[PDB]
Amino acid sequence: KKTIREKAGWWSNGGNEKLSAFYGPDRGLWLGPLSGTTPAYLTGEFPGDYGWDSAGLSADPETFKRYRELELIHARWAMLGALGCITPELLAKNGTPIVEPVWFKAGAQIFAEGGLDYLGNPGLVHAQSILATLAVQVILMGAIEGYRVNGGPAGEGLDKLHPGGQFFDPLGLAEDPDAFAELKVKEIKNGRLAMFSMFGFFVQAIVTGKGPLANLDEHLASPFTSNAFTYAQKFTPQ
Amino acid sequence: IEWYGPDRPKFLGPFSEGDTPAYLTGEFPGDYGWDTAGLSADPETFKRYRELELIHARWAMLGALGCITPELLAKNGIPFGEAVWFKAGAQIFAEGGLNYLGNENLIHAQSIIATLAFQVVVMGLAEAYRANGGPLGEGLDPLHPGGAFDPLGLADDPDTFAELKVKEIKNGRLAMFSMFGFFVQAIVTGKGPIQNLDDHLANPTAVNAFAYATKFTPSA
Amino acid sequence: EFYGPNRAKWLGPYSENATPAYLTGEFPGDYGWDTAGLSADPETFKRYRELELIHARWAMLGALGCITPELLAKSGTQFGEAVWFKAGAQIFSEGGLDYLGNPSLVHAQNIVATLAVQVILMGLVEGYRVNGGPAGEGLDPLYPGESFDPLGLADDPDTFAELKVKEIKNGRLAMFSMFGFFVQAIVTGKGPIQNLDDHLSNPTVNNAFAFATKFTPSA
Ligand code: CHL
Ligand code: CHL
Ligand code: CLA
Ligand SMILES: CC1=C[C@H](O)CC(C)(C)[C@H]1/C=C/C(C)=C/C=C/C(C)=C/C=C/C=C(C)/C=C/C=C(C)/C=C/C1=C(C)C[C@H](O)CC1(C)C
Ligand SMILES: CC1=C[C@H](O)CC(C)(C)[C@H]1/C=C/C(C)=C/C=C/C(C)=C/C=C/C=C(C)/C=C/C=C(C)/C=C/C1=C(C)C[C@H](O)CC1(C)C
Ligand SMILES: CC1=C[C@H](O)CC(C)(C)[C@H]1/C=C/C(C)=C/C=C/C(C)=C/C=C/C=C(C)/C=C/C=C(C)/C=C/C1=C(C)C[C@H](O)CC1(C)C
Repeated sequence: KKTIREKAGWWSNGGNEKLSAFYGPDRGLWLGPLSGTTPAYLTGEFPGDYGWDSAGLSADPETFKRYRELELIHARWAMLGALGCITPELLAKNGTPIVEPVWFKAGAQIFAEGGLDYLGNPGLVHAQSILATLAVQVILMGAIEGYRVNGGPAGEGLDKLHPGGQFFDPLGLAEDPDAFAELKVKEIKNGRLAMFSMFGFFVQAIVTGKGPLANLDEHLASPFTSNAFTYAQKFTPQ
Repeated sequence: IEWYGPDRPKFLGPFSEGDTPAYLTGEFPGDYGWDTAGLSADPETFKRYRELELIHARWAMLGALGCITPELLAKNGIPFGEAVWFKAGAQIFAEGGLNYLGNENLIHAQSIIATLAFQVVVMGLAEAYRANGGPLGEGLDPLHPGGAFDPLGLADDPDTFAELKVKEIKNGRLAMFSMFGFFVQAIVTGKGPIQNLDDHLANPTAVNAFAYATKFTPSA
Repeated sequence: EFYGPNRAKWLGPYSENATPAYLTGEFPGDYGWDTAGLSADPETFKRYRELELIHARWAMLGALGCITPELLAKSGTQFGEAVWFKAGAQIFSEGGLDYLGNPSLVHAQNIVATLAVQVILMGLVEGYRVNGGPAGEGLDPLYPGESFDPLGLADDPDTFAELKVKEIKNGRLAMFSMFGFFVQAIVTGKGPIQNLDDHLSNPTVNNAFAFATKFTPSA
């Protein structure tokens, strides 16, 4: 019905049927063609709506709103965390002299008497007091999150999840409402992937005990040799 | 300070005008406007959660006092074969059993199964009576029955009743927080609460929780 | 009765004012236990009922599957690893996972292929369970019938109701017992049948309280 170059995905700014796979009735669902009866409250109006409420926890619209905000905030924090749990180890295996690049050991760097050099450079942050660090952090993050929940110096009458003034959308990527609608989906999908992968970081720490990039490397060395089933008998009750 | 209505104190203070939900009217004690998770949107679930909060609060107050008291009495002279609270239960397996204040003549419990059996019998009776009433009440409030539970009569005035409700739920939230702390810092430290305070007071800057931070690292 | 207002309830005689208004005696196993109010919304209540019943059926199968190999183990079969919480580690043995000890029966050697086939078939069947398929286009999400009743036990509504109650109650029993399997495997480190044998050997001394001081931190 179309020509070759429209099939091949040319001609940007033809997007109103491309939101159909992420919003609306006939969108992609959590079990795909094997998920018939989506919850009636998951109408397809919000980003990331795949019809997954098996436990019915979001049946109330207001708790559904609160859960959406929880999801997006967790997603953003988990994206930052997934990037930050791999950046030091990548940089250390590329050769930056980070003293403890593994993430679940990265907090114990501040107890070495050379302090917490940021990239392993003593001329950088050079933090020694974990208590002063925590105090600074508590003050700043309390101000920050209280500003988030009601408003602050960066806009008060803005949305609770996507404020998008000149402080939180300073590149203007989301001025087109369709670009905004699909970027919301990209945000929530990358964020759900990051939350799943951060759960994976947690479990791979508690189970394996090495770094996540070290786990990737020892899996790529001999995958069938070394897997999560290698550590299946680790939590044996003795 | 009001504690009720729209101009009540709230859990983010000045930051709290637009965070409180529409359903958290300042009707119930301790309503600081904290339902970020929206778990109390349904009024019935809200009522059940209020009951859970208050019962956990009362049990946690009793338990906080019961974990603090024996240790204080322990250093203030009294014999306590096992004073620390997270091993106070293992006294049954000692030679002389669980003597109450160290007195071999007070209780002298030797069997934990019989202790537990009596406990289930009377706790079930009492909690069933709590749910649906009994010898100390027929159709009273599920949370503030009164009558048999006000022999002193502190809360016959509604305003005193309200302020004491707030005091109750707040001391109880404090005790629940403190009991959670007891748990986590017993698991982390392995010592009692009073000894943790003594150690923190001996060297506050290097005897805090961060000294036990690298304790749970997997390390292959 | 097991239905209506005059039904059996979770606290027995002390249960008249302990049941919510929304727990009408309509659904099986309604003893009036929603102290946490988690089923106030009828839709969340329906979803939680489905979760309860599916957990119940899976837990019944699992309870039988953890009891059976151990019984058969002392009854005379070898069972390289009979205990249930190490029955999975048979794949890493020399001869793999032989079903009843027979090297000729299955002889599974790779856990990743086993798992792959499992995800394949389980996803297919659970998606058919949610939205139907070759064994049911649009039947009840919980009691489909019509291919899951080759014997036809529940064509009468009253028999259907009483068997529903029996199902959900055997299943709650199995879920409790499976939770027990978990906690007392973690605590004891032995099988369920051996725990029963040890309890029957000396009931007053080798009960759970013998393992009470096991998880104390002790600095
Ligand atoms: C404007 C300043 C102000 C700020 C920033 C806060 C902030 C807070 N108040 Mg609040 N209040 C404030 C003013 C007031 N409060 C109150 C009355 C109350 C009450 C009664 C209560 C609060 C509570 C809270 C907390 C609720 C949010 C939360 O749970 O954090 C969650 C986020 C975290 C816990 C992040 C952790 C922070 C920290 C950096 C942790 C360190 C990280 C660890 C190392 C991680 C451990 C690693 C593990 C995983 C291995 C929060 C700390 C509640 C509370 O105490 O709950 C805890 C509560 O019950 N406030 C009054 C009287 C009217 C105020 C007056 O202005
Ligand atoms: C009038 C007497 C009567 C009493 C007291 C009870 C009591 C109970 N019934 Mg009920 N029933 C009663 C009559 C009847 N019941 C039933 C039919 C049922 C059913 C089908 C069910 C119940 C269940 C329950 C329980 C629900 C509350 C709960 O979960 O416990 C919470 C309280 C505790 C768990 C206290 C524990 C006691 C002990 C001291 C614990 C030990 C503490 C540990 C050492 C601490 C842990 C250590 C940590 C740190 C690791 C509760 C024990 C439910 C159940 O079995 O849930 C468990 C259930 O499914 N009943 C019938 C038939 C009509 C009755 C007829 O009279
Ligand atoms: C009001 C209740 C209360 C009180 C008085 C204490 C007091 C104490 N705790 Mg406990 N604790 C509590 C709640 C409490 N805790 C809770 C709720 C938790 C669970 C998160 C813990 C978990 C915990 C652990 C794991 C350990 C302690 C330890 C300690 C001692 C050293 C202080 C420390 O390391 O801080 C740790 C405090 C926390 C982890 C959280 C409590 C939050 C407080 C009440 C709010 C902040 C107030 C503070 C003065 C402001 C600081 C600002 C800035 C520096 C951050 C000290 C006696 C340590 C110990 O035994 O040392 C001897 C220890 O190992 N506590
Ligand atoms: C949907 C549904 C449906 C039905 O109905 C029901 C259900 C099932 C329930 C549901 C589901 C859900 C889910 C799955 C969830 C999940 C979550 C997660 C995973 C999260 C994470 C989450 C995650 C997160 C936050 C993360 C974060 C992170 C971070 C901060 C980080 C930090 C850091 C870093 C950087 C590193 C350094 O050195 C250190 C640290 C400090 C460590
Ligand atoms: C609000 C909100 C909001 C949003 O929305 C959401 C969320 C977030 C979810 C929410 C939150 C919540 C929370 C925080 C909770 C907490 C809780 C707790 C802590 C409890 C405790 C609780 C606690 C408790 C009970 C306690 C108790 C105690 C006791 C009994 C004791 C006992 C004892 C003692 C004496 C000692 C001895 O030797 C022995 C014993 C036997 C041991
Ligand atoms: C009702 C109510 C009311 C209020 O309102 C609230 C509350 C309280 C929340 C509620 C309660 C709830 C509950 C209690 C729950 C429980 C649950 C459970 C126990 C489950 C189990 C559950 C359980 C289950 C599934 C089980 C399953 C099992 C299985 C699969 C098995 C498997 C197996 C076997 C054969 C053995 C081999 O060698 C291997 C394996 C592979 C291992």
